[PDB]
Amino acid sequence: QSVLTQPPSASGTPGQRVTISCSGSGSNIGSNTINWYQQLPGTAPKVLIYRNNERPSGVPDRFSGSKSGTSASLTISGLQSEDEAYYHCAAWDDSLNGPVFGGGTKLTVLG
Amino acid sequence: QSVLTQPPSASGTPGQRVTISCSGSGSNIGSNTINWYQQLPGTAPKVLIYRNNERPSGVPDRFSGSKSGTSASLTISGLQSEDEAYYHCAAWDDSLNGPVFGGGTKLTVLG
Amino acid sequence: QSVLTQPPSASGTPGQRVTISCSGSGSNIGSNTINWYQQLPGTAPKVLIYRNNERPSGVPDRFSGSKSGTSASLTISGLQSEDEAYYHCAAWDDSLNGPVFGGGTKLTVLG
Amino acid sequence: RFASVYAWNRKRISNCVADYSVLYNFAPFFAFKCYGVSPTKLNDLCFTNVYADSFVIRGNEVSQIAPGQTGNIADYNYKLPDDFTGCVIAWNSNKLDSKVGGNYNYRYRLFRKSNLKPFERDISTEIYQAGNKPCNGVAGVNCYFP
Amino acid sequence: RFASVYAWNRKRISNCVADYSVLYNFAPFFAFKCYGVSPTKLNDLCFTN
Amino acid sequence: LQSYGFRPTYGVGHQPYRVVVLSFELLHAPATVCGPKKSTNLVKNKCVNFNFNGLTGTGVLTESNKKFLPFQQFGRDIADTTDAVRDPQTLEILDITP
Amino acid sequence: QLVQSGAEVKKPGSSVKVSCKASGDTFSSYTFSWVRQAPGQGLEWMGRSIPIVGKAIYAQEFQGRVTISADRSTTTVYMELSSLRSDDTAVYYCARDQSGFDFFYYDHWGQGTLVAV
Amino acid sequence: QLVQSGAEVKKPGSSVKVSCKASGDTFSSYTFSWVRQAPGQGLEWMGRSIPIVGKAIYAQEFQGRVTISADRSTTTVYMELSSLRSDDTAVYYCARDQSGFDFFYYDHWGQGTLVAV
Amino acid sequence: MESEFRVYSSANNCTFEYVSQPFLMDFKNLREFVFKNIDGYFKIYSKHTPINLGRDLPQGFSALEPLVDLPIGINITRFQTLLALHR
Ligand SMILES: *[C@@H]1O[C@H](CO)[C@@H](O[C@@H]2O[C@H](CO)[C@@H](O)[C@H](O)[C@H]2NC(C)=O)[C@H](O)[C@H]1NC(C)=O
Ligand SMILES: *[C@@H]1O[C@H](CO)[C@@H](O)[C@H](O)[C@H]1NC(C)=O
Ligand SMILES: *[C@@H]1O[C@H](CO)[C@@H](O)[C@H](O)[C@H]1NC(C)=O
Ligand SMILES: *[C@@H]1O[C@H](CO)[C@@H](O)[C@H](O)[C@H]1NC(C)=O
Repeated sequence: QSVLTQPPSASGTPGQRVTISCSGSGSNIGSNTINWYQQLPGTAPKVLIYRNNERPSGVPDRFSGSKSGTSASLTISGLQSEDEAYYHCAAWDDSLNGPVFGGGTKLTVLG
Repeated sequence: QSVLTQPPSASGTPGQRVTISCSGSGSNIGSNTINWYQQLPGTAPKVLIYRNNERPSGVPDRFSGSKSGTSASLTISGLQSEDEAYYHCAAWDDSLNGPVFGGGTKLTVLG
Repeated sequence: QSVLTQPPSASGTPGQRVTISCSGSGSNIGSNTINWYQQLPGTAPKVLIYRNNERPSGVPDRFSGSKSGTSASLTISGLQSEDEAYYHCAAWDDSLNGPVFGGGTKLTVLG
Repeated sequence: RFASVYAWNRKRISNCVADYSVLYNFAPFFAFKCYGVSPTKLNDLCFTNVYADSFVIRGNEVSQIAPGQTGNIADYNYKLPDDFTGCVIAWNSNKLDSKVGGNYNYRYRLFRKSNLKPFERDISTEIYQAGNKPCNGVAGVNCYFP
Repeated sequence: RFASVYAWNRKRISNCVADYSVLYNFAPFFAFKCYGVSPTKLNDLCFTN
Repeated sequence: LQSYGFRPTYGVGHQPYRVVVLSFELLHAPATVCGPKKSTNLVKNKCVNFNFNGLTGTGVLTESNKKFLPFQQFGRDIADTTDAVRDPQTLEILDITP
Repeated sequence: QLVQSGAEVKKPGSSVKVSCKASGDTFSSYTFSWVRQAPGQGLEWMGRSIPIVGKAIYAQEFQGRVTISADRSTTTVYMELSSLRSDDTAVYYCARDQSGFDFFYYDHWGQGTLVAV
Repeated sequence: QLVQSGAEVKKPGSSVKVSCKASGDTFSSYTFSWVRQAPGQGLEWMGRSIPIVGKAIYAQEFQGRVTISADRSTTTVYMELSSLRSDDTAVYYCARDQSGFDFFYYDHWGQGTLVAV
Repeated sequence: MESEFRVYSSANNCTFEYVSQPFLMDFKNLREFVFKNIDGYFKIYSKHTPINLGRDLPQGFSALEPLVDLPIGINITRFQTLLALHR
């Protein structure tokens, strides 16, 4: 509902690459970076990728971000059976002078 | 039809809070203020609220503006039986270097 | 039939001065110039006079235009035996934002 | 409200005790230049007459307010003489003065016949006429508004 | 004919005596703004290029 | 590239204004562009304030009897002070007495 | 306090004078905007005027076909419109620009003239 | 100097290309108008074309059913007409707009194509 | 016929031109020149004197009087002389 609109739901077959994208106003999403976080339910969420390309240490390799213009897209190649989660955009924004987040798609891995 | 798009119509029950919102390009509506005016038909219109929060003197209290980001919203708590009117956005804009207005919703109070 | 009404026909004796006039709405014929062209049948027409007074080079002298107010008149002193033709008004017009022409009198030189 | 630079506000200061503690508690002070004195040694001297002049100028103009300069604001709007023993204070004034839509209430002089003598104000709104033909009060050629 | 503003006409001026009397005898002059100089004191300086 | 208007039925703010921008710089060239100089009735036998193509001084101008070499503009006396000049306009040699 | 000129029907291609007159306070301090309203629809912006130096400033949609000036001798603002059509049969409002800070807000706001063609 | 394309009969409801080609001087400086003449009657105005920016401009009577463009690569102007009937069986003239000042005057003026249906 | 195309082959962007009449030739006659370039000003001094037969630099004295004074603004460090070859 905030300044960076997230599509709400996505699901499908396991073991397959999928993508999820985030696109908002050019005040921040075409002017600054788009980091991505992951929310595991019942606990505190994590971080996934900063500066749209580089993971941090410890986290796996199969996730990959892209700032394809105004379309920020996570690609998940080789989907596994533990990350049924809520994936959340993030961006610094110079208009509100702050980080601004998004609703996060409730991505569900089937059995 | 101008740079700040106004939804055209709204109506409903009297004696109730309602809201009306204005949202345009981030050149002005996310960079500068959003004042609000009211047009009474058959005569010259008025002013309602400047700087999104503060009324001027004389005008009542029940109207309230909000610059909720790109959504500028008037809330009308306790709707009365005299302000069947046209409500008009306004904003300074640095692109055209001037004030720019909007069509104004033709808000109608039923009987 | 267009915005500058031309009288349709005129004839008479050769070797004599004659006149032909064009008069329309004050949107163009009393606000802008009246050029004049000549149409020879079976071929492409010519130009006769621009800015109501000055001929171009090559064309003869005996034709003369006048913007006598709303009456634009060509005077033909010493009529000769080759210009049996269609004479056409012309004017720039700011209303339709374009040149606008007229039907042209089918002026016929007798034997 | 500060008056514009063509008709600058002047005030003579009568006898008092002059605590300069205040006047330090104002702003980050983009320019604080004393000339005949020094600000660290300001609370011991005792001047006879004190003239406070005040106006608003543009941002890249603060360097022109100085003894012995030449520019479009020091020619015939405010000429500071070389016998200057005062102190020029100049700070950024945003939000109080710079209204949106511009603020056309301030103005400054552009053309003049003669350069101004030091410490001289003029509210001469005469239509400047430095041409051959007479204009006598119309905004045309060889006769602009100053 | 003057060229349009995207490809603007440029000319270097060689050495001469530069009477600015002319250039004053043209028009009612909607804008005449010198910046580094003043038009009343234009006939005494001597610019190189 | 998008074109302009300039229709005779336009108001001010739409009409074509011709613009000439002069740019000046003054660094190193000795012979360059100035405005004419203008002179005045060269009086004689009077104490006047004179300037002969750069030479600024005061004194009385009188007919001389010195002969300069076509390339010389002015002369100086012993003790290195100007004592004669050549009028740039009329090309005549004049003594300067105090 | 502002007061307006008359409202009257003209002919196409003509030139039309409208004048707004101020009363109630000082006049030169304020500025004056001029807006236009098609009937039944929303506003837009037509021409700003500064009575201090006589400068006028306009919009790139409708620059040129309107001129606008004022005099402080009797505090009257004259707007002259040219090239009228069936698309300018509109109500025209002079307005007091509330200078404020950070907002524009369109002050005492006056009353304007209908123009029909 | 202008030269024209062929003159030929078409069928109703079709789409028709006509082309005018320039030779004799520069080409981009000038503009090009396009007028239409019913046989035995008087002219009117159909479509203006500016070969500088490729912009076209038309008349409110016959906007849309004709397109008009040009190329300065070989100085050829293409007018395409659609929705022909028995009311467009007419002679069509490209023309050199003499820019002049204060007058239009329709310059060297070329030669155009008959169109029958 | 007197051509110039055997000296150079490009003449792009000159900012100085000058035309004076004599510059040369006002028993044998000695012609002496002095060129010096100082502060962007080229100074040519010249003197043409008739001499008798000797060492072509005769024992005597003759002062050189100035000829031109050009505002060029050019670094000058190399030079050579032109000739004519009559084909
Ligand atoms: C500069 O121009 C003036 C023009 O007035 C020249 O003065 C004239 O010179 C001629 C030639 O000897 C005389 O016959 C005239 O009588 C002079 N005019 C006057 C008013 O006395 C002057 O000679 C020129 N100087 C140079 C160096 O060319
Ligand atoms: C007083 O005189 C000076 C110079 O004569 C002038 O600059 C100044 O404007 C005058 N002041 C008034 C109030 O007339
Ligand atoms: C003269 O023109 C040439 C163009 O070939 C350019 O390279 C050069 O810089 C110009 N000279 C000067 C002094 O600007
Ligand atoms: C001329 O020489 C000086 C010093 O030798 C140097 O600073 C300058 O750049 C030179 N100019 C050119 C055009 O080479």
